[PDB]
Amino acid sequence: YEIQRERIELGRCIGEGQFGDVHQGIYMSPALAVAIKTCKNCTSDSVREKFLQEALTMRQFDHPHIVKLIGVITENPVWIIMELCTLGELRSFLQVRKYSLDLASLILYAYQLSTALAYLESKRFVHRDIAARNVLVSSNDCVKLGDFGLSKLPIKWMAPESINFRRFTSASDVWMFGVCMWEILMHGVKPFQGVKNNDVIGRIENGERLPMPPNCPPTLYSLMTKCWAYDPSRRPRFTELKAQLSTILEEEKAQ
Ligand SMILES: CN1c2ccc(NCc3ccc(C(C)(C)C)cc3)cc2-c2c(cnn2C)S1(=O)=O
Repeated sequence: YEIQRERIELGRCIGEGQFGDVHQGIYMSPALAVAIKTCKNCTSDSVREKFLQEALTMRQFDHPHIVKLIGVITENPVWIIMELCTLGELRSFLQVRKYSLDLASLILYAYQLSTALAYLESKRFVHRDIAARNVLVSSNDCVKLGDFGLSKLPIKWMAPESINFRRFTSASDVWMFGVCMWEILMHGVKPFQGVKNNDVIGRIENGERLPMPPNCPPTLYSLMTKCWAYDPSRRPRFTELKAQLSTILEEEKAQ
């Protein structure tokens, strides 16, 4: 899915990914607003091969809650063309809308994300660059998984087996999603604020967990705590999370 460069009008810098700046632009095939990943060092084929890898691996992915890849330009400057999430990063969206988003919206986002994570697992996709993981906002009622920002290891988000042994499985992704859920219900507050990364594993191994967010339904906090089972085998699967989140969303909308 090689795009002709003259079909792309490169606009302003809107964020960053692991390899360089992300720009807004326009793609005429007309007037589709898109985001364009650029790559600082893609004159080197070693860098170029890594920059493009997931764009190729994820090319045929199509999920409402995952940023869609549109195309690539593999001549220097190498670019990846993808859908534009016009409302930016979910963390800042939640912060600026702290007193204006209903709890039902927060639960909707968690649910949407669970559907995306179940789908990726169904494609046997393993996402290894965990530091790059991010959630973007495409509309008031739609969030999407991405690997770049708009506007080091994430120890405070990681499963105990990942911190201790660098074991990474779907179960470790479930732990991290539990943390994501907590952040959403906290209007974008990061976990373990002010805590040294070094001291996180000690707290977990003392049985401590992130506390129930204000206004979070106890059923949803219960689900988060299951994601944070120390034993990865006792964590729920993404299928179960999706089912359970759907039930929780309905209940909140009925309040
Ligand atoms: C919510 N979590 C999460 C957020 C983002 C991602 N990114 C995977 C991805 C990589 C590349 C793209 C392209 C198409 C833009 C190139 C899209 C999505 C992953 C996750 C995640 C979590 C737990 N498991 N997984 C896979 S999370 O951190 O809770």
